[PDB]
Amino acid sequence: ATRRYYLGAVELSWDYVVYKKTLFVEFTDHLFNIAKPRPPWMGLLGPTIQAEVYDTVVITLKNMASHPVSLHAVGVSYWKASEGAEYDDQTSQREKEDDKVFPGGSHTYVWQVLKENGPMASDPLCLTYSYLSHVDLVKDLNSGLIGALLVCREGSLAKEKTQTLHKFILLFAVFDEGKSWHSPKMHTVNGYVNRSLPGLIGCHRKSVYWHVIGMGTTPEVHSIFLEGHTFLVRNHRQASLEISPITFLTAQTLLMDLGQFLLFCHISSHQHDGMEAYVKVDSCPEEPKHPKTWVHYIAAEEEDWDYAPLVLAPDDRSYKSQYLNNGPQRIGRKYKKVRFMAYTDETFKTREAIQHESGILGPLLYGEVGDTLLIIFKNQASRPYNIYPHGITDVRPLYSRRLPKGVKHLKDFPILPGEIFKYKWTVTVEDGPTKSDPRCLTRYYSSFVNMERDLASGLIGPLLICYKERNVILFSVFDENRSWYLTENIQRFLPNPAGVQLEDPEFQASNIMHSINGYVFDSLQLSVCLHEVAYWYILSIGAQTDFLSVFFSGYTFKHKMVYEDTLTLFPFSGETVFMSMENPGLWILGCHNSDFRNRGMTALLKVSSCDK
Amino acid sequence: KKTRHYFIAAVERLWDYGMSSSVPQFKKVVFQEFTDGSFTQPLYRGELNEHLGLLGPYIRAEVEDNIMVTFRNQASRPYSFYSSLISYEEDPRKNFVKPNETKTYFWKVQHHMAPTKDEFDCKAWAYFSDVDLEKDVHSGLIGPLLVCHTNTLNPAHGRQVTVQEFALFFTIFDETKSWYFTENTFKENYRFHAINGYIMDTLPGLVMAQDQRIRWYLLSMGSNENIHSIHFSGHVFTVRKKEEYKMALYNLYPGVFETVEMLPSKAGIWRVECLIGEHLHAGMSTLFLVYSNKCQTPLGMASGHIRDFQITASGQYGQWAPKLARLHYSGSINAWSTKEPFSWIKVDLLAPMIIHGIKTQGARQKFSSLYISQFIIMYSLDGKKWQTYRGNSTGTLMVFFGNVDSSGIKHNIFNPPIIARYIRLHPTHYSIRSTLRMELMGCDLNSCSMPLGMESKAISDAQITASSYFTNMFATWSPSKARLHLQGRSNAWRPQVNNPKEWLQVDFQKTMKVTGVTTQGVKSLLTSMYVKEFLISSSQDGHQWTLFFQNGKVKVFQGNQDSFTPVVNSLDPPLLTRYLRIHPQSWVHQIALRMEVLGCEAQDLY
Ligand SMILES: *[C@@H]1O[C@H](CO)[C@@H](O[C@@H]2O[C@H](CO)[C@@H](O[C@@H]3O[C@H](CO[C@@H]4O[C@H](CO)[C@@H](O)[C@H](O)[C@@H]4O)[C@@H](O)[C@H](O[C@@H]4O[C@H](CO)[C@@H](O)[C@H](O)[C@@H]4O)[C@@H]3O)[C@H](O)[C@H]2NC(C)=O)[C@H](O)[C@H]1NC(C)=O
Ligand SMILES: *[C@H]1O[C@H](CO)[C@@H](O[C@@H]2O[C@H](CO)[C@@H](O)[C@H](O)[C@H]2NC(C)=O)[C@H](O)[C@H]1NC(C)=O
Ligand SMILES: [Ca+2]
Ligand SMILES: [Cu+]
Ligand SMILES: [Zn+2]
Repeated sequence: ATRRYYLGAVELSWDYVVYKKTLFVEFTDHLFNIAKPRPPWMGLLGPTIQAEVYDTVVITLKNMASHPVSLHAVGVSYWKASEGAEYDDQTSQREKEDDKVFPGGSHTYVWQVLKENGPMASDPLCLTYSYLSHVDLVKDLNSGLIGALLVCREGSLAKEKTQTLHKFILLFAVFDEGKSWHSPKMHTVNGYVNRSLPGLIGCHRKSVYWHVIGMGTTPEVHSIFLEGHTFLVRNHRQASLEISPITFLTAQTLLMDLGQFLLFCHISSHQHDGMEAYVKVDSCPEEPKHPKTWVHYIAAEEEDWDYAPLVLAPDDRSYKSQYLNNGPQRIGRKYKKVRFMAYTDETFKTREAIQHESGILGPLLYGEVGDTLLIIFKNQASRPYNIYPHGITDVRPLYSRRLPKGVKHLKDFPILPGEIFKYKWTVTVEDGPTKSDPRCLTRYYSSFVNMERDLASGLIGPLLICYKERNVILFSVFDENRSWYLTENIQRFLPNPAGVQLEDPEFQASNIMHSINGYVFDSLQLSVCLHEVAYWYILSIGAQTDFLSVFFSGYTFKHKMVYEDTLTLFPFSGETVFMSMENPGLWILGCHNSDFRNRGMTALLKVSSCDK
Repeated sequence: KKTRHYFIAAVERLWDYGMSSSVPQFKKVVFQEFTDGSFTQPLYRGELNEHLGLLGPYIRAEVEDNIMVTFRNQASRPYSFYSSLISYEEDPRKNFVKPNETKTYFWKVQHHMAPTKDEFDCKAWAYFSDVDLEKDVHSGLIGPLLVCHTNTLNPAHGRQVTVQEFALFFTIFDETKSWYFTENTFKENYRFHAINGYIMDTLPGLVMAQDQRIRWYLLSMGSNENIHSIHFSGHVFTVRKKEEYKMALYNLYPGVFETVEMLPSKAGIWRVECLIGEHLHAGMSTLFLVYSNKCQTPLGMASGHIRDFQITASGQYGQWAPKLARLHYSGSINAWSTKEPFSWIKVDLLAPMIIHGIKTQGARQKFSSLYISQFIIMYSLDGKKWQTYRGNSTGTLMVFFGNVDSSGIKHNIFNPPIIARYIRLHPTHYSIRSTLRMELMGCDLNSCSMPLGMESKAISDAQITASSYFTNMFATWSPSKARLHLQGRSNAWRPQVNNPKEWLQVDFQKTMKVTGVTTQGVKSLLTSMYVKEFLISSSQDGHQWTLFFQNGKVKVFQGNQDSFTPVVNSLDPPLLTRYLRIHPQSWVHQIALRMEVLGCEAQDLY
C-alpha cells in the first residue's frame, strides 16, 4: 500500500548516424545523482511505474533538462498539486507548482489508486495507461517524455510475488524531430527504428502480454500485425492491433512455434518509415458434427471488367464522366483485370454463375474450426500468381510440408502460367472466433507474388472462418494506374497511344476506381426481403492508405453484441455485422466519408416484400 | 407508453467564440428547439442544457415509445432531418425540406434502436441534415437523440433525472465548407477545434455534483483527421459494449456516438481535452466544475460580512433602503421596500461563486403584513450582460415563492445551482410593498470555504492549547474554549498576563487548506473583552513557524468590535498547513478569543 519513485527528467542522446533529445529516467539518490539500471528494450521509454488498487505512488520529479517540463498521469487520481497541468486550477502556487516544473526544478508528485481508479470486473489484470509532460505536449512528447503507467488488481510483483506472466511494454511512437526543440523525422517502436530493439522473447508453449501505448502529436494512424500470430484485445480475436492517435490498450499473443517474427505497421507510406522490430520465441525451461473437408478448384483468370455497368452519365459535363465516359486520354469505365474465378472440377472448363451481388470478388471460401479447406488452384493468365489466405495459419502444399524448390515460405512461391497447385488450409480454434467474437469473423484471400499489384490488378475474394456451431460487401479502391495490365489497357483504349505519360496530375485519377465490390457509382444494387435478417461480412481491402466509415442509409447493425450507426474500417481489417432488417425503401449504402463517395464508391440497397 | 413530440426547426445565427477575458463573424445554421406548431416562441435553453452549445436539442425517448419531430426549415437553403433510426412505411424514393417549409417525421422506437440490457440506461444516437451529409455539418446542424430504457425518463419532468447527462461533440469546424461563403483565396486560417462548437476554453456549461454519476455522450464527425483522442483529467469512466470496461481515454472515430459513465473524484474545476498535441494547442481544453453540495454556507448578509455597499435597488421607498435588506435586521426601521411597480435588487458577491439558495423575508409596518410574494431570479458572472434563472425542467423560467407573512422565512434552493458574481432578484407579486430581508446561501468556486470543526467540537478538546492562559480558584479560560459559538461557564480562551507576542494553537490532525478565520470576543459580566487586531503564524513541523505575510506586509488581521459578532478574514494565498496560530496584537479590555477556522482537505501528508 505505498510506492516511492525517485524519477528525473534528463536530456540524453538517441537512435539505433542520426538524432538526440530529452526523456524520463530512474535514479536512486536522495539529493540528485546516478542510480537506475535500465533493461534493453524499454528503449527511451521513461521507467515503467506500477501500482495496485490501494497503493499510493509517490514520484519525486527532478527535471534536469533546459526544458520546462511536468508529470501528467492519466487514469489515476490525485488532488490539484499533482496532475501537473496548467489551465484554471484557480489555486495558489503550492497548488500550481506541479503545473510546470522550471529547468533545474525538483518538485514531488502524489498519485493514489482508489477502488474507483482500478480495473473492471472483466477486463485485463492491469489496465494499460501512461504518463507524460503536459506543458507543450507537441514539444514534450516528441522530445521523449512518456513512461508506462500500470494500474493493477490486488495481485502484483510487490505484493503476490508468483505473478509469473510474460510481459513487455510496446510503445508505437511517431517522433517528429522538427517539433522538438529542433531549431528532419524518426517514426519508431519503443525508440528503435528499422528493426533494432532486443528484448522480445516469449516461451514456446505459453503466452505473451503486451501493454500497448499509441503515441504521436498528430492524427496519423497505424495497423500493426505480428507475423503468423493473432491478438487478443478485450476478448476478441483481432489479427491486427489498430493503433490510433493516442491509444492505451492491453493485448495478448500466445506464441506457438519457435522462431523470429516481425511485428510492424501494414499501412502503405509507413513501409520505410521503419516502425517494426523482431519478436523471438525459443523454449524456456520450466523447472530445470465431425469436421468437413471443404474443397474448391479456383483459377486466376483474365476477364475484362466493367466498373460501372448499365449506368452512363453522358457528356464530359460531369465529374463522373471523367472516371467512366472514355476520352481523348482517359481509358475510363472498362479495364482488363485478373480475378479469381471458381471452376467445377480437376479440369478447368465451365464454372458457377457470375455475381451481380458480389462483383469482382472471387468465390466465397468458408470453413469452421477443425475443418480443412482444399484449394486446387490453376493459373490461367500471363503472370506467376498464387493463393494465400490471411487469418489462417496452417497452409502447406497438400501431401508434404517441405515447401517446394527454393522458397523459405509459401506466400512467395509463384504458380507459373498454366500450372496447378494443391494447397491444404487446415483450420484451428486458435485462429477462429471466440465466445465474445461475432461468431463468424470475416477475412480474405489474395496473391502475394506482388502484394498489391496482384490485388489492385483484380485478385481478391472473401474468406470466412467461423465457429463450430451470405452478404459480402467489399470496399476496394483499385489503382488501375498500376495494374500489371495498365499498359495493355492503354494500348487498346486510347487515341493511338503515343503521348503516354503515366505520371500526370488529372489523368492519373481516371484510373483510380473507388468501388464497392468492384462496382462504382451507384451501380450494383442489392435486393433483400424486408424482415429477412442478414449477416454482412464487410471489409476494406486494397482500398489504399486511409480508414473507412461504412454507411447503410437508415439502418442499424449489430456489431459485436451492440447496436451501431456506422462501422469503421482500417486497411486490411474486415469486420462482420448483423442487419435486423425490416426497414423498406431505397437506401444508399456508401460510406460517410464524403471525400471518396462521389469519386464513385456507393451502392443502393432495396428492401421489399417477397413470397418464399 | 408515450408519443414524444418535438417542435424543432433549422435556424440561421452568428457564431463566434470571442471569449471572456477585433473579433470574427460567421453565419452558421443550427437546429433550434422551438415551442408550439406556430414556431413562435423558441424554447429558452436553461442552465440545464447550457452546454449543448452549437448542438440542437436533446430529443429523448423510451423504447416502446414514439418520436415525432415536426421540422421547419426557417433557413435560406434546403435542409433535412435524418438520423439512422428514423424508420418508414412502404410503397419515387426519399426527401428534403425547402426553405420556409415544414416536414414531419413520426416513427415507433424498436429494441433495434435501443440499449442492450448490458448497455447504459440510455444510448446516444446522432441526427443531422443529409442534404449534404458533409457540408450540412460544418454549416452547423447536429444534435443528439437519446433512446432510453423503459421507466427511465421521468414523467413530465423532462428526461432521465438521477444522473446528470452531458453531450460533448468534437470536430474541426472548417469554414471553407459551410454553404455560407459570404465574407469580410490567399492561404488558410478558419479551423475551429470545437467541442459542441467552442474553440479554446469557451464551452460554458459543465455544472455537476460530486455525488451524481454522470453519463457523457461523446461524438466525432467527418474529416478522416477527426480522430479525437479524448481525456478527462484526473477522472476515469466505464464503457457499455459487451461487459463493463474501465478506461481513461476514449478515441472517437467519425460517427461513433459513445456513452460513458463516471463518478467524480474530488471537487473543483477540471478539464476535458483531446490529448493529441497539435489538436489541443489549437483549442480543445474545456472545463467542468464538480462542486460539493455538502458545502452550502451563508454568504454573509447575516452578519454585515457583505458590507453596506454592494447591494443595489431599482429604487426605494423613502428611507427603507436595500442595505437595510439583510436577513433578520431588527427594529421596525428595517429591510428594503418600494411601492414602485417592477423593482429589483442586486448583490455583487464581489467574486465568481456558486449560490445554492436564497432565504427570503418580510417586515411588520404598523399592522400591515409587508413581504415579497412571488419573484424570479437574474444573475451575471461578469457584470454587464445578465441572465435569467430557469432551474430544472420548468418551462420559460423558474418562478419562486416568497413569504406569506411579515417574518416567515422561505428558503428556495437553486436546484441546479447558480454560478455567478452578481445576483438580482425581481419581485412579481407582493403584499403592499415589495419588501425584503434576505441571506444568500453559497460557497466559493473550489467548494472549499467550510467550518473546520472548532465550533463543531469536530476539532478535539486538547487538540488546542495556548501560550498559557488565565485560570484561578474560580475560572478556567482553557484554550480548549476558543470556540466560535460556545456559551459556557468561562467561555473562551484568555491568556494569563496580556502579551503582544501571545498565541493560541490548533493542531489540525492532517494537512488542511485554510480560507480564513472567524474571530470573537466574550462578555464576563465584567466587561466585553475582544481582540482588535491579530497575526497568524503557521507551522508545519511543530516548532518552526513562518508568520503570515501578505505582500511584504506581515498581514495584520482585522478583528472584532464587541463581545458577540463573528468577524472573519479571508486568506491572501489560501494557507496549506497542519499548524495554525493566531497572535493577538492589540485587544480591548482583555485578550479573549472564541473563534473558528475555515477551509478543507488538501494533499494529506508530503
Ligand atoms: C433539479 O433537477 C435535477 C435533475 O436534473 C435534480 O437535482 C437533484 O438530484 C438528486 C439526484 O436524484 C436528487 O436527490 C437524491 O439523491 C440522493 C443521492 O444519494 C445516494 O446515496 C446512496 C448511498 O447510500 C447511493 O446508492 C445513491 O446512488 C445516491 O448517491 C438519493 O438519496 C435520493 O434517492 C432517494 O433515496 C431515498 C433514501 O432515503 C429513498 O427513500 C427514495 O426512494 C429516493 O430514491 C435522490 O436521488 C434530488 O432530486 C435533487 N436535489 C436538489 C437539492 O436539487 C432535481 O430533481 C431537481 N431539483 C428540485 C426540483 O429541487
Ligand atoms: C532505415 O533507414 C533509412 C531511414 O532513415 C531508410 O533509407 C532510405 O534510403 C535512402 C537512400 O538514399 C535514404 O535517402 C532515405 O532515408 C530512404 N529513402 C527512400 C527513397 O526510401 C530505410 O528506408 C530504412 N530501412 C528499412 C529496412 O526499412
Ligand atoms: Ca495543478
Ligand atoms: Cu482531437
Ligand atoms: Zn505506421
